Amino acid sequence: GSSYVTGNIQFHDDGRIHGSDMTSTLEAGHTFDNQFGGFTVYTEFDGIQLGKLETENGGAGNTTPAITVGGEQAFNITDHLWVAAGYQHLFSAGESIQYRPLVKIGYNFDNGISLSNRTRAHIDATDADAKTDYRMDNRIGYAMNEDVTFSYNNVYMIEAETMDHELRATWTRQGVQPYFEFRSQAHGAENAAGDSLVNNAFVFGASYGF
Amino acid sequence: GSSYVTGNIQFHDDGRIHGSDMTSTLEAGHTFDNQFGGFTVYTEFDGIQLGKLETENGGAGNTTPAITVGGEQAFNITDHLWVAAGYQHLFSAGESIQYRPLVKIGYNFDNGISLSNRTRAHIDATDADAKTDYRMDNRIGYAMNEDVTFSYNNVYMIEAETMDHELRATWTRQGVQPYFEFRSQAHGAENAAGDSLVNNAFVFGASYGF
Ligand SMILES: CCCCCCCCOCCOCCOCCOCCO
Ligand SMILES: CCCCCCCCOCCOCCOCCOCCO
Ligand SMILES: CCCCCCCCOCCOCCOCCOCCO
Ligand SMILES: CCCCCCCCOCCOCCOCCOCCO
Ligand code: NA
Repeated sequence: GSSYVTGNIQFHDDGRIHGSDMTSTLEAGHTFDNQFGGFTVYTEFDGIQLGKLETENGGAGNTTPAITVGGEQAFNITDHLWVAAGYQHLFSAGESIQYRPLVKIGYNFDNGISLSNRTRAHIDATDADAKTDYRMDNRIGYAMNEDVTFSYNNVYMIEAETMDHELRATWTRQGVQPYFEFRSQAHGAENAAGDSLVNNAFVFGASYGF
Repeated sequence: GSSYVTGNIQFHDDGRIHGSDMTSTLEAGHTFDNQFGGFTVYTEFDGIQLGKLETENGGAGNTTPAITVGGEQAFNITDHLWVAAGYQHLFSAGESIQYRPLVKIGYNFDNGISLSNRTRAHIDATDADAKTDYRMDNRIGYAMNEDVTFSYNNVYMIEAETMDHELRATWTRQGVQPYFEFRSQAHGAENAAGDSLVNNAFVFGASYGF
């Protein structure tokens, strides 16, 4: 068994999709051990607003944070080919926002390359009765040595047709493992006037396993 | 050298002062050891809204969280008597709210009783030019054994004449140390119509030092 915390600070060069120029995401979870692999539970506070509100021209303004609670069970198919299934639930301001079942598959090469997909349904639980969307996170990671891992993660929303590029460098030292990440977000998103909501985030973060 | 995280979930029976029926406060910091003692830098997210929004009758409604960054130097004067001093900056949504210089004093007894005071000034940093108030935290704590520690903490604002009460039990197990706390807050606070704003909260939290 093991617990873990992770989180970050995000500086946004536009900030409208987040509603603020500075946000934070924090997450804490625990992996119970069974023989299939691990069963992990977790909670994520997403979208905490720190910086100047962005309220005009498509900005989201003063939001309430995205609270996720989630469980996931992973399975090793081979020693290097694994899959998982799990469920996330999205709450916000005391309400159910979405049902989010998810599935994952990935493969880990000996040379330090690893590949993985997460496909996550976004099923509205609110009255807006919105169309179900599907988030895909496709990630390639390179652990060049035991001291640094590099990663590119593509975020794609199938229906909205929006795309995020995420590039990360992680100092995988013993103990707290800080990381820097550049996110090029919201490619495809537009405001009412048809202007681009593209956002660049500089992200400073850290993870710790115990 | 030591790092630490702490955090809680707060369930409120009147969530008006918080704007919400459920909130969280979260905190992380590190202590560097020097000659005088511990120098600790930290950040706190106070007031993350998780529950149904309270907007009527003086409720704060959709707030932005209270962000503290701070630094404190502690001095072990005797093996039992310590003092500390430092500075906290409070901002919210990209705007400095208060300058918060602070001092601390406490005594730890061998029988496991400990007493402490923190006095923190609340200097208005906005254009409102509000009279500087002073916050006292007067805590008594008892470590009955290595498993459970109880504490009482009185919170008092000198000028506003408001008072909080904090009763806490902490499971000091090895690893993540969870805690229950009952809070009765905002004694002396009134909305515009003169009604008491008193809030009672059930608080579940956890901490980890490393
Ligand atoms: C009990 C609720 C748990 C929800 C998530 C756990 C959060 C624990 O970390 C608190 C961090 O305090 C905020 C400072 O942000 C720093 C960003 O870097 C990541 C911290 O590991
Ligand atoms: C139609 C647009 C959909 C976007 C797909 C772009 C994918 C580019 O990302 C590169 C990294 O992808 C890693 C591989 O994806 C998962 C492979 O895992 C399978 C291993 O068995
Ligand atoms: C606790 C904030 C400072 C970080 C730890 C260093 C000081 C440890 O000794 C202080 C003794 O207790 C006084 C703390 O009063 C409550 C602090 O609440 C945290 C947010 O400011
Ligand atoms: C003289 C009557 C004035 C009472 C109204 C204001 C009360 C504010 O003071 C609260 C202090 O009460 C002591 C709290 O006990 C905490 C024990 O630990 C303190 C160790 O320093
Ligand atoms: Na808000």
